[PDB]
Amino acid sequence: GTILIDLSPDDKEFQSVEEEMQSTVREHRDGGHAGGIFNRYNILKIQKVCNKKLWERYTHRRKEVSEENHNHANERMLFHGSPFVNAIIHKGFDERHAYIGGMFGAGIYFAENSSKSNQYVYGIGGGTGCPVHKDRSCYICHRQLLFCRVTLGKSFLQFSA
Amino acid sequence: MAHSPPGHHSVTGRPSVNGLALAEYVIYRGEQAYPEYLITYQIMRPE
Ligand SMILES: Cc1ccc(-c2nc3c(O)cccc3c(=O)[nH]2)cc1
Ligand SMILES: [Zn+2]
Repeated sequence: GTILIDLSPDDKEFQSVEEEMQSTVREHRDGGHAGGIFNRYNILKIQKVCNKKLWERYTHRRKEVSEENHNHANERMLFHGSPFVNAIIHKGFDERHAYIGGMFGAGIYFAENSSKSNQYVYGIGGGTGCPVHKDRSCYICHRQLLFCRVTLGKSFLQFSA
Repeated sequence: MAHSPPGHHSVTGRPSVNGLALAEYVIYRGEQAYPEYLITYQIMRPE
């Protein structure tokens, strides 16, 4: 039941999503090993993901969390990069999309830095890079990231390297 | 998947060495995220 609706580049919504993508690029400690060497992106398309059943699943849970946290969902907009992007937009997030070996345990991981999510587009550590050229720093091939609505509720703070 | 720590709905990973890094977050229930935008892009070679 998912449909994808293209946003026009003249649309305010396109422009505010592009600005969050571009302005949250940083340098990474691996020198570009996982995600490539870059300071900015060429945005090719932005699409709104529309699925009534998946939206109602999200809002049902948001309301449960809010009622457990003094009517505060603590909702954020965060990036997610994954080899499973195509399954996620059709079926929603579930246990199959978790980073089993993540340093905060098996869960679904999201980033404020779009460039952090870019490291996972082709798999953990960048995998073997793009399928066509086997290049983690490929400048030709088209990549996809998700910009997601995320309910944090009461969040456990881990101070970490 | 693992469970959230007792009494919590998520984990926040605060950067503690690299002063430029932003936070990372983990949820343990797929129902706590909705994939609202799909962004297609290329990384650009610095000049
Ligand atoms: C199979 C798999 C593994 C990790 C990710 C992932 N990890 C992240 C992380 O460890 C920190 C911040 C963001 C991400 C992310 O976007 N995807 C996505 C899919
Ligand atoms: Zn390529």
